[PDB]
Amino acid sequence: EVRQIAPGQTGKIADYNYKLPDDFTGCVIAWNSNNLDSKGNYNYLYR
Amino acid sequence: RISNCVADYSVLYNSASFSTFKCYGVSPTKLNDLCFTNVYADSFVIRGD
Repeated sequence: EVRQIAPGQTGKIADYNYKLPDDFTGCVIAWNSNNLDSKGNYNYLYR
Repeated sequence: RISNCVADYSVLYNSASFSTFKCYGVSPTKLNDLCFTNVYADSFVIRGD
């Protein structure tokens, strides 16, 4: 979904919970959090 | 070859079991509305790279 979360990019989660505008100006940062969230985490969710 | 039928591309797209599903001449959202004449599915196996 890193590709999905980006201007003009689509996916299952994208368009359903978060969709960046094409004209927007900003920055996006993503990173692995397996170690930080290592024990699943049903608190995390996806509609 | 697929012909003489009605294709529910909306169901296929919503049934997102595929990792990469991109069309280079069409947009996935417009597929459900758009109609086609000849549909050919070529199935095989390749490498990730």
